[PDB]
Amino acid sequence: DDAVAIVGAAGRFPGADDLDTFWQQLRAGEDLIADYPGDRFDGGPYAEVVARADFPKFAGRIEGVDRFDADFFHLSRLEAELMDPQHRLALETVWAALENGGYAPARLPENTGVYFGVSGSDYHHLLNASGVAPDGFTATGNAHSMLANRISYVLDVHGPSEPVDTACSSSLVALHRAVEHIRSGRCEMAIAGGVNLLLSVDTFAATHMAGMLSPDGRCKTFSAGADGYVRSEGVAAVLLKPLAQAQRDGDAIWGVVRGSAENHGGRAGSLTAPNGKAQAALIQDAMRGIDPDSIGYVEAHGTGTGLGDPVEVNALDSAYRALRTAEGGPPHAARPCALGSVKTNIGHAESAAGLAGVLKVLLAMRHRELPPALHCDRLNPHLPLDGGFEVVRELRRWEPCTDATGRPWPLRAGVSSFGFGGANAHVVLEAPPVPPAAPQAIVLSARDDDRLRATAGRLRDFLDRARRDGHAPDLADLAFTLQVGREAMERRLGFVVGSMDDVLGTLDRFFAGDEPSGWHTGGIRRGVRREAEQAPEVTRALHDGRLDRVTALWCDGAPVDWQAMHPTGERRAVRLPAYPFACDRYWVPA
Amino acid sequence: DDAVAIVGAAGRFPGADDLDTFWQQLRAGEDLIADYPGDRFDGGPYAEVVARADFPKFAGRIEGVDRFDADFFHLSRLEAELMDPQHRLALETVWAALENGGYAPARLPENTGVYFGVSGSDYHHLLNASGVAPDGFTATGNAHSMLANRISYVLDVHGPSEPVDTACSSSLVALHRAVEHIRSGRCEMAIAGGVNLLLSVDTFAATHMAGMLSPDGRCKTFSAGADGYVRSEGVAAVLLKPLAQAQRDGDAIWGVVRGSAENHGGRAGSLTAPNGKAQAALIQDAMRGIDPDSIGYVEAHGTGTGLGDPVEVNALDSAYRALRTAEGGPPHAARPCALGSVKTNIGHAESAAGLAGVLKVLLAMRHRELPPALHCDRLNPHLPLDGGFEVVRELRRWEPCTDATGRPWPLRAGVSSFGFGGANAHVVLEAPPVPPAAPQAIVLSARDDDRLRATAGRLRDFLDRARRDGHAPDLADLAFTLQVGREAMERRLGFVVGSMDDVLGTLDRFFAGDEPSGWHTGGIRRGVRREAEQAPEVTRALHDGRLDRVTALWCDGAPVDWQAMHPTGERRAVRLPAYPFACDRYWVPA
Ligand SMILES: [Cl-]
Ligand SMILES: [Cl-]
Repeated sequence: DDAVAIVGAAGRFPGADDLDTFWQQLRAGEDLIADYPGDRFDGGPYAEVVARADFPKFAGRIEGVDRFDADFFHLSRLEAELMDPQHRLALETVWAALENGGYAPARLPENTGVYFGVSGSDYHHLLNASGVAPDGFTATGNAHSMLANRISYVLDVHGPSEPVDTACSSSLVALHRAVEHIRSGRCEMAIAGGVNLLLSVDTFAATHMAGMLSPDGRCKTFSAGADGYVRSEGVAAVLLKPLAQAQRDGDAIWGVVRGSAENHGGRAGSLTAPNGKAQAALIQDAMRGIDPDSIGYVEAHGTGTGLGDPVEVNALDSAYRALRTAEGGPPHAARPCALGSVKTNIGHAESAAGLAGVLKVLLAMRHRELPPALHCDRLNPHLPLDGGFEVVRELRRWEPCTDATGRPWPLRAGVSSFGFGGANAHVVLEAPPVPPAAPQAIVLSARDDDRLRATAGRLRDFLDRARRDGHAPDLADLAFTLQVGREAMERRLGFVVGSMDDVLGTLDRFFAGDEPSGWHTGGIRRGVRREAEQAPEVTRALHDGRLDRVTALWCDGAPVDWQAMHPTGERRAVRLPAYPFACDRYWVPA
Repeated sequence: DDAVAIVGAAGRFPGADDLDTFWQQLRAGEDLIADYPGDRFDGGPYAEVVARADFPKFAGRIEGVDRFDADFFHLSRLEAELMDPQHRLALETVWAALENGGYAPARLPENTGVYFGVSGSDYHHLLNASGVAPDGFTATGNAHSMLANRISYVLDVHGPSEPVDTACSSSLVALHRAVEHIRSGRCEMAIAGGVNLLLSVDTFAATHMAGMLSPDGRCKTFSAGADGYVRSEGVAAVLLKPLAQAQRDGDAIWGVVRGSAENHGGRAGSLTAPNGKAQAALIQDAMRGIDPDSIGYVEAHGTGTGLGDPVEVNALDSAYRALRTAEGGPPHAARPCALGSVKTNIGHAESAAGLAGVLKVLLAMRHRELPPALHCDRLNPHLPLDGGFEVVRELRRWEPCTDATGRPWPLRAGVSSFGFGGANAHVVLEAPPVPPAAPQAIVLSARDDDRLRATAGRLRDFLDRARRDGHAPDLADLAFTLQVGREAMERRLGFVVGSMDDVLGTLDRFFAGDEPSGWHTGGIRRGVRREAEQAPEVTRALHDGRLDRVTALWCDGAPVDWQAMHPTGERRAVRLPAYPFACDRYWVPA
């Protein structure tokens, strides 16, 4: 009887390795398209297999695509080297989202679903073209099913585990499928994600022949000179949970999914032609119950193809128009709804394209701002003259829509995503609800001591830029999140504070490599126990109020039941930095 | 408030090109595993790329994998040559199921969903290994999304269109996803299918290294000497519709889906190890509400791996045992439930494996018989001694289970399917309900005149073996199905009968190539109009009762509204032979 909260998020896109960087770039009107391939293939001969190919040499690229923390997931160098980098970045980003939402694997319900969009097997082609004989790891390393299932394996969850391949709309359909299963009760929480990586020539060449790649490698969405798109890399995941449940548990909500629909184009004239009447039917379906005067922004699919862009925008107009009419509202809108597309910034990330859209909107919601569209100085002549939709070409404050009586809705927005095979999805998002109005144990951990210093360092840094700006987390909330929002790993750090410069000071000294002065250090090595167990000594150490002893016990491996301590109603989760995954290189073997 | 009917079906498996042949072979205890590759690659050099590889050289193969009617779907030889044979056989088999269920595309609701399981891109590897430069058709011809979307494009439907990749369980999950969407109202009818074709070395070699292929290439499921499995080709589709709606419309029901569940293994010890406690949880989930004393047969996943088989069977025991207990029934079963696996006949068809299971069961239901399991003379020592489940090693009549009072349930059965990544689905099927207790227009059509003679011929043949056995269709029902269950194509035949030797005689003379004597001939060539239109002349020709004139008008292209004629309550659909697709060869280009 309620909607689905987005409670955690992560992404890597051209130029940005985290969502905070991404948003910064969108806001500045940064164009992040670069050259293809770059140093990607320079190790072997495949480098000029690329140079000989026909297509326009551009892409939005992720830096460090060959990098992966294989020890984190306990993998052979060999198992990792034959593993599609798409699976590798999926793992890391999914983990990142989990942490950002404040979820250690053991906090997840056992029926957590996993729906991850993915389209290409570029790497597997790359292996073959390099002469790499088959191994048992190759099959595992390259089946799309494994992308999803390996995640469910890593997290020990038992909800449905599916790759989604609807081409260019895969990740939006993911989000939709996850929402279905949450609304239906099959899942209590779910992970929806998408990934796309450009690791071979095959699709580049083919798309070019199709006449779909623009000669200057830009997605000039809405422009008059739109003439194709440019492929991009990207990876994203979001953690999902029923809104009501998420409010009681004090999760940090990014946004709410109010509506959501998918459909297929049917016979559209050609296999890969856009179908406006289907795109309309879709939106009306997702906007069922929602007031269209209530939508403030639409993140359009917006490939920047000369045909696709006006079709989409006319279909959108046609749909909101149909919607207004149904409820007795006047034929034309009260004011122009804003319109845009992240593809002008980062290009067309295909399987990851949908969620790039979603995250842009959620970020815009956070900062109550709409970023500029790019290459869009001269608008397209086939966009509607009727003034129903405005393209945002100018960084503006995002003011809320407002009712007839004058009531203001929460910020709302639509996102579209259309596969080149005719599979379409559309999501309607809403801004998160306003959250309503003692010594603590600080607990860190990583795999290596090196990674522990790393975690502590980045925590120090984040914590004080959040005081030089006053956005400091509440202490018990910070401690709460480090306790339950993090997997307790092999190497452990722990200590006890009463204030937060107590925190910041203790971190600065550990990083600088001092011998302990009131902090503790511990270790171990070698399923997921979601059961609540607590060591007999810890149980009565807590009885006394000797926090520090608990902390030091926890470091040499004493099981603790952290959620037992806090008022089960009170605590709220906090967005801290994610794990500093090692930058080990795993590429094609020799 | 009801279950989902299976209203149409088709399949191609090792040795059998239709379901009637399939069943025949299962009943006889035929082992259809052959050698790999065969003449498949003999055209080029890839033939001894295979010979040099390591794996045991066996597979269940489909004959005529390079064959396809590309003109039927209006395709370039070039577009078809770069098109994954998996997409090609999908198209043809989906079409076959549609016809078998008595559905022309125009009889489908516009929100028909399409969920098709598929795992490998073997062909795309084959193209690259042959040196085939990329084309725009390659990308389209090999993306998994296209497999599904091209079908929605061909049928002009707008429900969700998805490939499903959960590895070895893909097609069972398909069936499950389609059922979800029917039960939820998103779809009014849906198509679930699966396909698997062995067109490259890559997966063969890899699986072998994994130690999963048996040295003698047989799935010796339940045997004591089970030591691996053998890969198989296969393609299947089923048409789905809400039971109630299907009864009012008098569709020919294959079976009912009573329950259905999917889940994932989570952490099972290794990525590809079976997880009994998950397999149990799954079954209990799907069997929710169903009485386990009510199940007569289980088509087990049954790979014939030494470990997997007992695990599955113990998990099954553990589950039914848990079920019985919940309702106050005695600890042990009233009588042993039968157990089996089509994999002993046809091997392990991977993505198509699930539906092979389903269709076997539906066929067994039709004929009220259970076929023998194979290579199973000496049972596995880790199967339960408790007598809960019996392996059928002997062709037996399938007698119904029966209540305590003595009431007999309809025949019921369970089917399992477990992906090697940990994604599991389980379906519970139930036998179809017992169907309760004038001149007609006979109408045929094909693309070519050659294909028309073909259709007429096979119709003659089927119709009289169905009288030499007395299984003749009712005439108006036969005519009804040819009218509305068939796409009206380019070349047309029509005539009017009062009896069925009138039918059989008129077909015999047309086939033999006589000049017409009371039959008509017509043609045309060059979206799907689900609208009911009817030419002004036809409208009043019907007013008169001049059937023949309608028939002859319909041949030169006069639109007819056939469902307007019949009592909209009365008519029932009939299983006739499907379209005789041309056997044109489309393989790797030079
Ligand atoms: Cl812990
Ligand atoms: Cl017609």
